This record gives sequence, C-alpha cells and structure tokens, in this order.
Amino acid sequence: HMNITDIREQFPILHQQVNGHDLVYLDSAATSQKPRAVIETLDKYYNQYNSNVHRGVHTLGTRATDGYEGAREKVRKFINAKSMAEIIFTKGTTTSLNMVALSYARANLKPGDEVVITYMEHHANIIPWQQAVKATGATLKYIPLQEDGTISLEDVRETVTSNTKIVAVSHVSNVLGTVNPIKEMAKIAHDNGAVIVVDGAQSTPHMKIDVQDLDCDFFALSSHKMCGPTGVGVLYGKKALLENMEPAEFGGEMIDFVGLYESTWKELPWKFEAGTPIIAGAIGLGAAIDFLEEIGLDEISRHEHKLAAYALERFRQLDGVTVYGPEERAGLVTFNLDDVHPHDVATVLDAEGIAVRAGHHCAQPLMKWLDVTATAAASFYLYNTEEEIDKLVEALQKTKEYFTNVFVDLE
Amino acid sequence: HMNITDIREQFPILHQQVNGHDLVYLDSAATSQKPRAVIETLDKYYNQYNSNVHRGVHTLGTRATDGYEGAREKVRKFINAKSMAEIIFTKGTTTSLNMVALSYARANLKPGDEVVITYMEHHANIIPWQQAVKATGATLKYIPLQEDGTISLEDVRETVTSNTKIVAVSHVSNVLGTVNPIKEMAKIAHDNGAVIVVDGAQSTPHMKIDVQDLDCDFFALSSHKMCGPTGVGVLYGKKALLENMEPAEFGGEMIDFVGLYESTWKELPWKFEAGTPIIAGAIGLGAAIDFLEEIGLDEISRHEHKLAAYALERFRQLDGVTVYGPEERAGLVTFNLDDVHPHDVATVLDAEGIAVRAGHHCAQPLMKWLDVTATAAASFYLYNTEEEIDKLVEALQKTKEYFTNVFVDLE
Repeated sequence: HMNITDIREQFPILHQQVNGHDLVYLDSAATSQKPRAVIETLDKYYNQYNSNVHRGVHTLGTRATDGYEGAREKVRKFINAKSMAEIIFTKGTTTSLNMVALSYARANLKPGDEVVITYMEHHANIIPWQQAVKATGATLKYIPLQEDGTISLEDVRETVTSNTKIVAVSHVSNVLGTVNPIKEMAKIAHDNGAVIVVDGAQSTPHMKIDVQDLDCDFFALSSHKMCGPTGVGVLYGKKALLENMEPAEFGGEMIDFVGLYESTWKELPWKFEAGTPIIAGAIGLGAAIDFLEEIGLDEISRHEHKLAAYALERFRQLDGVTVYGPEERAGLVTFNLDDVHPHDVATVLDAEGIAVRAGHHCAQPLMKWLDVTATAAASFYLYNTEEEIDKLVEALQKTKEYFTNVFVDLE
Repeated sequence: HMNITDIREQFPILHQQVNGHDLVYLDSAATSQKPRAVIETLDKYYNQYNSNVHRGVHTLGTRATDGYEGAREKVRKFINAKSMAEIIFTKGTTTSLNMVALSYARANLKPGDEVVITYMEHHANIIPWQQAVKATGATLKYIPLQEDGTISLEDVRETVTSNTKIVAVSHVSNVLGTVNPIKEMAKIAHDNGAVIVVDGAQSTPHMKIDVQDLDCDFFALSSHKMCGPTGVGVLYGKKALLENMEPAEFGGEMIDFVGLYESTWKELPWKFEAGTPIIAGAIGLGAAIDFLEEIGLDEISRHEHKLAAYALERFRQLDGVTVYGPEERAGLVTFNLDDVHPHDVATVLDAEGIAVRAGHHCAQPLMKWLDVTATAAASFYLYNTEEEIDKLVEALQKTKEYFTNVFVDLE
C-alpha cells in the first residue's frame, strides 16, 4: 500500500549525486531527511504568519499561537498522551532527558537510592544519570545484556530492587537495533516503586508509540530523526509527576507572578517552557507528524522490517563481515569488516555516494561490551530501498577486495 | 544610503492585509520578521545538505559541518569575540542566561555573596538569579532607577559592593528603550571583583556589539529578534570563565570519554552543546548576520534613531497619551492611553491592521515601578517607516475619540 517512488519524489535532497554517483543516504539513525510538506510548512510560517505566541492580540499573533499549540495537540494524539499538559516542547531528546534528570532525579534521590540503566544506552541516557547520582550520593546500576545484545526480563528483575527510584532505558537502540520490552519493564519498575524513563529517539520515527499502553512515566523524542526540523523535541511525562517537578529553566512565558525575590509558575505545559519557544520548529514537527500519519506508522514499520531482513541476509552473504545485535531488529545494521577500520569503510563508501556512519555512535560503554573500538553503521527509513542495500553490499564487497589487494601489493 | 523600499521587498510577510487593511507590523520587540535570504538559507539546508555534524565522513555531513561551524565564526566576528570557543549556540537568550545562572552562579555563590540586577530587567534576567540565590543562600540586590527609567553610575557604585559576585543587566530594555551604560558598569563590577552578565536580546538586532570593547564577562542574544530563525540564540562568555564552568546539560557530542560512572568533556565550545545541535537554525542565524552586515548595523541604528525620534514627537502631539522612558532611546515606544486599557488599544489597532503588544512585557517589577498594571508597546525595525508611525498615531487618535464617544453614549 506504500509506494516508495512516490515517497522519494517528496524528498528534494535525495535527487543528487556525490562523487559522480547517485546519492544513497543510509544515515537516517544520525539524522533523517525532510519532505516538502515539512520544508514548505516552515516556509509558510516565515512567509505569512510568524509572530510571538500566547498573546492573541493581533491577527498574526493568533495564527502563530494556533499553529504552535495545534502542533502540541498533534504530538499529543501521535503518542496518545492523555493531555497536552503532558507534552513539553524541548530542544531535543538530550535536553528532555536532562530535564528529567535535573527536575526529577536531582530532587528525589537520597544516598542508597538506585537509578538503573543498561549497557546499550546512548550517551543522552547515561551522563545525566551519572551527574544526578553524583549530585545526590545515590548509586548507578546497569542491567546486563544477553549475547545477542537484548535484555532479559530476569536480568531486569535482578537489577531493579526496592531501592530503585528510576529505571532509564532506550525503546530502540541506535546501535544494536534491539527493541527493548518497555511495557514489561514499566510493570517491573512500578512493582519496586520506581518510575521508568524511556529514551524514544530511535523508536518514535519508525513505529507507533502508545504511552498509555507502554505506561512509561516519561518518554523523550527528537524531531530531526522523524522528518522534522532540527532543534526540536518533546518530553512527555505523566501529569501527576510533572505537577510536582520544579522547572529546569526559568524566565518569561513560564511565570504567573514575578515579585522582587519570589515567583509563581504557569500551569503545565508552559511551566516547562521558558522564553520565546521554538515556534517554527514545533509547527514543522506537527507537519512531520501529519506526513508520517498519512503514510501510516504501521506501514513504515513494515517497510523497515522488510529492509532490515533483506539487509541481514545480504550481509550474511559477505565473508569477513560481522554484524552486531539480534535478528529481530529495527531498520539498521551495525557491522565491521575484518581487518579494515570502519572510518575507512565509511570513507570509501562515500566515494561511491553511500552515506553511513563510523565511530562509537554515542555508546562508548556498549562498544566496550562488544569488545570493539568502533563500528560502521547503516540505517534505513521510509525513503530507502532494496536497490540501495544492494549498492551498499556491493560496495562493501568491493571495499573488502580493495583492502585485501592493497595488503598483497605491499612487497 | 539605506533604501527602505528595497529592504521591505525582501520580507514576504509584510505584503498582506489584515482586516482589509495593509499590515503594519510594529511588534519587532516581541519577534522580528525574516528576509528571503534567511528563509532560503533554511530551504537550501533541508533541500541539499542536511546531515548530522562533526563526523566528516560523508559529503553531506561535511557540508553540514562546514555550514554549522561557519555560522559559529560569523557569530564570532559579528560580536567581535576573540575566539569561537567563546561562542556557544543555545535555544535563546533565556536559556543562555539560565546556563550562566546554573553553571556559574550556582557554583560560585556562598551565603553573604550578592548578585545585583536592576528594576527594568526582563524576566529572563530575573528568575534565574532568584533561583540561584535561593539555591546558594546568597542575596539578590536591585540597582534603583532614575525618574526617566535610566541608570545612574552613582547608584551602580552604591549597590555593587565588595561582596558582589555577579552583576546582571540589560543592554537595552525592551520596555523603556533605555540603552544602559554597559561599559562603565563592567569596569565598576570588575573593581568590586564581580563578573558582569549582559542580556543583549534587544541590543544585538539593532546596533553593533563589541564584547571586547564592552568587556562583558557574558552576553546573551536571540536569533528570532534579529531576522533569524526561532529556537536559536547565543551565549558568549570569556574563554577563561567558560573553561572553569561545568556543563549545564550532558549527553552525546559534549563528551570525550564516557565510562560506566565518570565522563570527560570536549573542549569549548562543544563542552556546552549537548545532543544533535540546532543545525538549520544556527546556519540561518549566520545568514541573518550576513544580511544585517550587508545593510550595516550603524545604518540600521541610524534608521531606528530616526524612527524613534519621529515617534516620540508624534506621540507628544496626542492628548491623553503617556510615554514611558527617556528621550535617548532604542526604536520602541511604550505608552498608555488615559482611561483606555492597553489590551483594548491593541485590539482596536489590530482592527486597523496594526500589530502592537499589550501586557507586562515580561517585566512585572518594572510595571510596578512605573505604577501601572500594564502597557501598550510599539517597536520599530529595519523594515518600518514613518508612514507606519503616522498610521499608528492616527489610529491612536481615532481610538481615543472612539472610547470617549462610547463613554458619552452611555445615558
């Protein structure tokens, strides 16, 4: 039901050559590309109705307000939050998670309290917790991984104890592609009297999110990964928790009364939005959501499942290539070529027009767990095709041959 | 030397009607409009070279990096910072000031330390200090104002003492239009062993900034007020201070090594940029800077001086209108009509196509100092004209007559 030609026709950026070869963008896990609907939403904003929001005193101001808060509602429906009061716009997943670490963790952790993460976590979902525990004298714990880089519910029950206040975990790992059992972990967390914090940066673009079904306490996501503008993300949190959290930042827009020494805050969600907000970016994110909903997240999810399966099979056709993670996975493949460093791989691939990523992918502890220094990584999205994966595996074959040849040439 | 027709031809948003009247946008102090150069910079980014930055492994990634860091350098030259290491991209002035309050104030304030602000400060430049002093048991002090809403160097010498660690003040007030004597206040602050924090949200769009000449320790500004995209601003800080400040946020991009419990940070400026940054917005801000530099800040400044003088004179031609602030001023006029509430004024003006602001303008303490509940406010920028000010004063005359008539009609 999903036509890939029709979808690709909407991404101007795809139709270009690099190094005399057709662009083959396989770096969506770093950042996604944007369709016209999104870019033109930005355009129409700046061309026709930019103004500050929340004053409703003049025509453009009212239009801007309607667009901004309208986008809040689009986000709310998109992740099935109960209320707009639980939808905060932030700069991105990183900032969202830091807000939870700052306003929730730092205020609710005493020595002997535990916060539990996992070895596969992006840095966004590591360092805020390191800092909160250091600030509070609490202690940081890591759920171990199984051999295929998935997580066992048994290990979860093992690690989270009656002293655990916070469990923070990825919905989908940008590295292993594992989909973690978020719903079961929420139940487990709650049984021990903890909240669960979900890093949803890699799930949100690619699959339906239902915060009511996941029963997550907090869920963070980033516009740039889902066809949206850069610079914008969301923090969702249960109304009851956000009511008792103090703001992470202070200034205009988030106050009610300001005296000389003391101030009171707006109601949610504005309590958490200091300063002129990300007006254009939030409206474009709303457009991104409209776009993805019109294709259907289930459809996108099916597409990525299909591409991931095809990729794993074609990679298994190559000698001297190791793929990391489980079989059951999101649309990305992290890998190494035997004897060639991933930076080199990525460089050569760019010479064929192929965009991939090489490095620690913001997961240094996970790299160490994998017993590697660095990895190459390819990621797929709703505009990618099997032909592109063919080009990738052919280029990896050619790269293997080339490096072997260089080796033998040395006399 | 500056042609206003030619400049207005570049702002699509201006050429439209509201309520059957030509738009007359006089709300630039809330947010400024954008020229094609900026909007098309965004367009070209998303159309041609969007990718994550700082990896330089594939063509688009390198272009994106060059555009982002290129824009950092444009900012650096634009405010004459010595180094890019002193230029941090943030979400906006609010966030910039909160970063200083979080990472500098909160870490360097002991009971009996003073932080000194003024009565005219925007909320962005009040509440972070309230919170830092409450967190540290330090004490908050306010420099008094003179009768015309300016600041006396004598009052400054009075208020800042040998116990003062931080002096935080507006360069230009969004309400009074006063230009504060920043350079002299820096000298004064430093004599008592304090740093000075400059809120440059209202100066930056409108006049040359020279941080070396101002000798400010920190200076905050916002893209949206200067023809730039929403969602982006800058914090400048002296390299020596930023080296000793801990990050305000933590995650990928701002680390060097991440172990299980402990992490080390990147060098400046990246130490302060957690997460995928505001890629498109920062590049558009660079474009905004290019635009303003091609017109010339001195030229823009002259234009606003001219419009402000013309406005004050025409306002003084109206009976029953009170204008707030000094004669020597930036391009904005805050005012009330005798007996009509400013909200009403602004509503009626919108019915004539005229966009102004009515409320506390994020300066509740200053409103109380003025002995008013709220104000109406009009602001000018590089696209505004004398004809527009004529339309405004005519509409204020008509409004006065209308409300008086309504009064007499009641029998």
